[PDB]
Amino acid sequence: IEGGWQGMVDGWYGYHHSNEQGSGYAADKESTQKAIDGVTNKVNSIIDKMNTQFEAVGREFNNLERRIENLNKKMEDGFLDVWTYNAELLVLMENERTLDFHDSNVKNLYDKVRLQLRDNAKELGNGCFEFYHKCDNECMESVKNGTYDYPQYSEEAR
Amino acid sequence: IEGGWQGMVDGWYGYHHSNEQGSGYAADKESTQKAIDGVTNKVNSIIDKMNTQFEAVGREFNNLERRIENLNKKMEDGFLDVWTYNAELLVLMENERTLDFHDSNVKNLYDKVRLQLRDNAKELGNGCFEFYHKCDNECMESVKNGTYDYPQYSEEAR
Amino acid sequence: IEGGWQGMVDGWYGYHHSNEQGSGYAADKESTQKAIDGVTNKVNSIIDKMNTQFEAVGREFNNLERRIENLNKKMEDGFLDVWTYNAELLVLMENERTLDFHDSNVKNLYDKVRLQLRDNAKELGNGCFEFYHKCDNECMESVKNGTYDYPQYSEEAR
Amino acid sequence: EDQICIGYHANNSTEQVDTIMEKNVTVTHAQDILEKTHNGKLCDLDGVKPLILRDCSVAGWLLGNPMCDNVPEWSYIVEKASPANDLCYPGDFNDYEELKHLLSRINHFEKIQIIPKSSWSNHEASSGVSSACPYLGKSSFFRNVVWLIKKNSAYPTIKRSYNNTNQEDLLVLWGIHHPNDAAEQTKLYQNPTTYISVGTSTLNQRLVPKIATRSKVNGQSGRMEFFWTILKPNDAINFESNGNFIAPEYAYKIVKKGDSAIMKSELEYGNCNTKCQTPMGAINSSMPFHNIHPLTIGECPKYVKSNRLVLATGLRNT
Amino acid sequence: EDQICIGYHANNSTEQVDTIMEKNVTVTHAQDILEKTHNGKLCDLDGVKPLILRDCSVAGWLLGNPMCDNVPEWSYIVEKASPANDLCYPGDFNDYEELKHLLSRINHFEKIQIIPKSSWSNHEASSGVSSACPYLGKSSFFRNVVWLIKKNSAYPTIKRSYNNTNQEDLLVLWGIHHPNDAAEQTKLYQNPTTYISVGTSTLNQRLVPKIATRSKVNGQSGRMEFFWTILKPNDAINFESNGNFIAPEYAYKIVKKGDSAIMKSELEYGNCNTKCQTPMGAINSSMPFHNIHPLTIGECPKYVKSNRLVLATGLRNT
Amino acid sequence: EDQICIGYHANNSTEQVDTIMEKNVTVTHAQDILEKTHNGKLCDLDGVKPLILRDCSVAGWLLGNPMCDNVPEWSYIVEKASPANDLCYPGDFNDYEELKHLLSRINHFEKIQIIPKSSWSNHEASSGVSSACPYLGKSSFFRNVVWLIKKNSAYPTIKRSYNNTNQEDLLVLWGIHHPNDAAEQTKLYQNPTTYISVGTSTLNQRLVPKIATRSKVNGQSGRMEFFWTILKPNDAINFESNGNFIAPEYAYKIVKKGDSAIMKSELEYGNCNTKCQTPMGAINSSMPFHNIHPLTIGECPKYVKSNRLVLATGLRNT
Ligand SMILES: *[C@@H]1O[C@H](CO)[C@@H](O[C@@H]2O[C@H](CO)[C@@H](O)[C@H](O)[C@H]2NC(C)=O)[C@H](O)[C@H]1NC(C)=O
Ligand SMILES: *[C@@H]1O[C@H](CO)[C@@H](O[C@@H]2O[C@H](CO)[C@@H](O)[C@H](O)[C@H]2NC(C)=O)[C@H](O)[C@H]1NC(C)=O
Ligand SMILES: *[C@@H]1O[C@H](CO)[C@@H](O[C@@H]2O[C@H](CO)[C@@H](O)[C@H](O)[C@H]2NC(C)=O)[C@H](O)[C@H]1NC(C)=O
Ligand SMILES: *[C@@H]1O[C@H](CO)[C@@H](O)[C@H](O)[C@H]1NC(C)=O
Ligand SMILES: *[C@@H]1O[C@H](CO)[C@@H](O)[C@H](O)[C@H]1NC(C)=O
Ligand SMILES: *[C@@H]1O[C@H](CO)[C@@H](O)[C@H](O)[C@H]1NC(C)=O
Repeated sequence: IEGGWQGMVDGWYGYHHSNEQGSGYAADKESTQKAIDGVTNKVNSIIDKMNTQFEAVGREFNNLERRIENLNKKMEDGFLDVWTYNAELLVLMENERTLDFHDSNVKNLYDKVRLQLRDNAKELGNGCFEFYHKCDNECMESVKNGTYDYPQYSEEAR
Repeated sequence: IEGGWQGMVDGWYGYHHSNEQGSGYAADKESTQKAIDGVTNKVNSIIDKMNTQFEAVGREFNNLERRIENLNKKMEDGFLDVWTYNAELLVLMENERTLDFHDSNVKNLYDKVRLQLRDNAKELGNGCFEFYHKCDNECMESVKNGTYDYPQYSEEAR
Repeated sequence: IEGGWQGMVDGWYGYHHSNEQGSGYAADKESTQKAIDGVTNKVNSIIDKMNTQFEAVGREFNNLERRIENLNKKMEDGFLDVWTYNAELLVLMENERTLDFHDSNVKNLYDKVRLQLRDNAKELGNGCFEFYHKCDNECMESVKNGTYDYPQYSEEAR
Repeated sequence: EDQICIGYHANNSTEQVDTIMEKNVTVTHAQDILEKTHNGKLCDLDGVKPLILRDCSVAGWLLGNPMCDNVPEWSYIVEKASPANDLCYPGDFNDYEELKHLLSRINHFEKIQIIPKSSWSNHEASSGVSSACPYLGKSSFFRNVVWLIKKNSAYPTIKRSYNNTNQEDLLVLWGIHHPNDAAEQTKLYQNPTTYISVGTSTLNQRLVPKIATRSKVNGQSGRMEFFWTILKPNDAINFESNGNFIAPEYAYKIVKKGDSAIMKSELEYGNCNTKCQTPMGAINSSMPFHNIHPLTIGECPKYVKSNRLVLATGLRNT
Repeated sequence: EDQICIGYHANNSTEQVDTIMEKNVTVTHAQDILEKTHNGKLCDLDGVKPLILRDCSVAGWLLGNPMCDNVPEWSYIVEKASPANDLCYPGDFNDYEELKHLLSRINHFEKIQIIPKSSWSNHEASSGVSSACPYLGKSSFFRNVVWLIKKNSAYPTIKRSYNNTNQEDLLVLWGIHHPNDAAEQTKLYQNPTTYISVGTSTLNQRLVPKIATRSKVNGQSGRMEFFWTILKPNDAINFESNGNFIAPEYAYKIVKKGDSAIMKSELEYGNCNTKCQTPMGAINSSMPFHNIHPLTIGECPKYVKSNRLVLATGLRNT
Repeated sequence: EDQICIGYHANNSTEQVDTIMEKNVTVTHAQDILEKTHNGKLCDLDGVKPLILRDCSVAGWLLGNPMCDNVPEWSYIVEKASPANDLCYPGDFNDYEELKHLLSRINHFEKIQIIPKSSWSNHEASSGVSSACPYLGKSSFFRNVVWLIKKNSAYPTIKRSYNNTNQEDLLVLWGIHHPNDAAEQTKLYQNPTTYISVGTSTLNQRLVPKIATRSKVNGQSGRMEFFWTILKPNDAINFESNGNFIAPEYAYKIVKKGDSAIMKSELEYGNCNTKCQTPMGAINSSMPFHNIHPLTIGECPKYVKSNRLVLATGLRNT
């Protein structure tokens, strides 16, 4: 693949066809919805699993209690280090994950299509197939929701 | 692919053939064992890396020591928040990982087979191949442990 | 694939060709550099995100302050457990990740090539293709930086 | 001729996220999980208004410092970092930090008179004043305690008792005067050797004045040291002294449920509600992390040393 | 005609796991890593039986409260949250929480007589009793300390010494009586002004009785305040007093290695062993997490606020 | 005939990493993020040399123990675990752990004479010595405080004052002698009943000697208990006593900015610099984790209980 489509605005992953009757963009609504859920459900997980019980923090010690005030500070910025480090990394890690998820979904869409088409279509290697034969919109709409009939165009490529 | 097999009971990943001599289920014992190890080894890692040294927890302070009793509680449920959050997420994250691992292994088994078969077999797109020619059990058993001989059935598909 | 190449020393991922004019090894410098960056950038992330502010740790309590000395120890080896567990796992997890990253990159290199070659080359299933026709070094060098011309050798395989 | 492509959505979004491998990667849609926004005010904590001490310390407020300025309940307390006036007459407050912590969050609080200033028949009840405690430039003294001195060259032994007839715990405060020589001791209290014994069912106290030569503070070298106790319902407090006694007059009805802390902040009230309060202002509690200020009170996001914590939701751009 | 498929195992398993993207995903085989199971009993901690104080406080047990009921070693101590009887004669115990913590885990512990009650020749040794400390309804007093009063209108100065001739540290307890007026002081101890000085190689003590008017507790307004010290082997303890002295009779041989804590729990012993003990019952230590109770003692899984922590091992179902 | 292969680099590397699924996987290139290396020495902490007390305790060093051996600043303090000599004359040091913590990191520190030993005209200033404090085998005493006793059968009341005329906070130390009988009290100080009152603008002290029969330590049964205070600039300290007073002679100019701690370590200085110091030696601070010793001082990697934390950078081998 090469880049993304500004044209495709009704979903995350999808198709762009170009036959005799003309061109068009279309989102793969099933795989787009499955993905949006996951990503959403991920963000919610990172947010909601936080416990956040009532706590009150403050300096409560005098000039002759400097040792315990120090113990307080040690644990106070002990957790500060734990939380910072893990929040920083949690984000960095799961972002790598989200972006890998997007690649997978895009390829698994491409691969679900390549299977149906077999040899009668030409893998241009840019994310497109160029039919040897001709596809009306009934052809195209069959490939997208995955009801493709190979027992029709089956020989014409010869 | 479509779903799992109730029939396949001697392993995690495997094959189901159907020729003239009849049908059958079979587990891919090498890839099944490699996977079981990993998953097991993962669970062990999450369990054994826990340090768990001897500690004794309790209220040890009086009515005029309420400030330090509070410091105790702050750190006590400070760690409670750290552990809860990270254990919750650790599980959620590594589960995503385990289930992705299972997909990969299933596909990498399919893909190791598609390579051998080349054009003389028909990718039905459901996880099965339908031979143009005929396969005895000697054929089938060769595909499974991966000793397939293409320099035999090589032309018959024409 | 089968194993790695001792011969290939100028990069992480690459090609080994063998035509009439002779054999050779070559690194795919673009995908090799993209990968080295990522891995480096990962290690840096794990190192630099550590906060490490100035702290001073020590026993500061007397024989009649054993309770607070104990509170100190509790939090002291509270964090010891948190850090140990998370550092151990952080490593174990991200290693799985790095090694998966390497597989992906190797396959995505193989797959970028298989696309160009189509049917006129034979997938040996070991990471190599064996041309039905003949490839000079101008052919080979075109496949590597990905400027391959299929509208030339297009028919000769028949 | 005919073609079908597979592709992914892109847009005008300029937003960047980071990865454990790459940095500054542009993204379609994103989420920020770091609250970095506050309202610059002190606010109610879940319905319950805070007690803001304008420029008094908890001590001065409790004792009734005249230089200082009724609230039935609060969730937390706000002092400034250095309150202008604390102990007008120089001295000390015993177990002060514990009392502060106790008072941090009070469910009910009502000042009541327990020993009427009028009731002191054999001791001079109205001359315990000092220029260190001025009211409208006139010598005064903490309004809630009585600085008793001698009447007609004599300081009879005091025996006073108060029974907690209320349904609530009572916070009682008293004090002792540490004079600066033996001459002042006899001048004020006649008796050269004095004590103050105080007892409840749990308290067993005997205080003895400390004579010392001290630097002047607020033009006074003598000292007042204060003590407190919680008196349970149906319990009695028994005061006995032959000098230096700073008697209680007013005590406090007390109902404590939860705990909280004392916030040091320069800010002001904002007729405002929050779930999480900061010395720098109130913040929203939805996001899992914040970076405003470590010394929060409430149900608060985790405090973190980060500038941006942004999570990629969309995809890569063009 | 001929076919070969690739597929994966499925079964009758109904078990569900969660993912950072999806929820309630059915699974072939699974693992739970959250221990949520306890045995509802108090148990040995790694071979070493606990010291369970039925309804005494550590204090009352040590001093020999008559209203209370030999164990050579323990791993931890169990009091109930509010032990029925603590200090039969009202009073106080100095550095009590520290002593409790010290006694939390004792390797060896043996009660020994150090000053025989008989040996008091010039002081009345057998009338220090009170109805606040009843034994079978008869006035008694802590069995381990002696409340000395005057003999024939006289209280000679006491000088007693004990040399630690044992091979072990000795825990020694004594006390002082805080009477409630001067009349009682002379009634009991003759001398109007009394002291108790106590010294070892490290201890330098001088206690002076506090006379105060106090609410009655257990029908007594006077008070007993107790003190302790650890006496090293070969060291001596030197007691000197002219009144209000609550002498030691029994002390304790002590061997301390590790530390532990005092558990508050209502449960009972179960002839049972564990590696991790809870106020609610003993638990297994294999799993990395638990959710029973935060106040554990032993080698314990991490305490976590979760209901289920389940890890997917198998695969998705049909 | 003609072929093109796809493959990956391998080498002679023998290094192994671990995975959450597999173990001991051989790898092309790797990174270790666990510092396990130290230099076995005590070093400067960011330019600022430590104060190493050879074999003195902070107390003995401050008071001028004769058995002990000028430094204007330090980052941390190093005592041995049990310093050979602490309090030569047996006794005690009040709020000692707080003073230690205060002194942990001092920006400026200069000893100055505040009350000249010569200035004591009515009290014997040069006989306060003991064999417990030997200097070259001759009876001596802490060099920084003066043990005053009576002159010509008389101990007049002392009234001394010192005004802090310096631009810096002053650390002042004094003490009291706890004799062991009434005879020694009159022998040394004439007056049977003594006190020591000490006052600044914040301090209000009255100490009274404790007579007790004590085990001998360093052949002395009497005791010295020491007290300290910080005297702000322009403030005065007022000492008054009629006996047992261990007067100050030298005090300390003090400038405190940051804090630190007291390290217990047997090691020695190494003319060496670090960012992170350990009781076992100085370590590099680049790596995110270390496993040397938990009691670090500085900007330190996180202390972890691991033997190896190695991160795979290269790829699998052959
Ligand atoms: C304080 O006063 C209360 C109220 O009278 C006393 O409580 C009563 O005590 C008498 C016996 O002395 C009983 O008959 C009543 O049952 C008690 N009344 C209540 C409401 O409990 C109380 O004893 C006094 N407390 C002190 C310390 O003197
Ligand atoms: C307590 O008694 C012991 C036992 O006699 C004393 O220790 C002995 O002291 C003498 C010198 O006074 C020495 O000859 C022995 O070597 C010591 N014996 C042992 C076993 O150490 C001890 O000094 C006495 N302690 C006190 C504080 O009086
Ligand atoms: C200690 O001495 C200083 C220095 O003289 C005193 O400070 C001065 O006080 C007088 C009034 O008494 C003023 O006129 C000056 O303004 C002050 N000088 C400075 C530099 O502040 C100080 O009061 C004395 N302190 C005590 C406690 O006696
Ligand atoms: C990333 O972007 C930020 C903010 O625009 C910029 O300051 C920085 O130089 C960039 N950093 C890297 C490593 O590209
Ligand atoms: C998941 O299953 C649980 C337990 O059976 C049920 O209570 C809950 O409604 C389900 N939650 C979701 C988000 O599907
Ligand atoms: C891994 O290698 C280490 C060190 O060489 C060896 O001690 C251990 O037996 C090995 N462990 C496993 C699980 O293979």
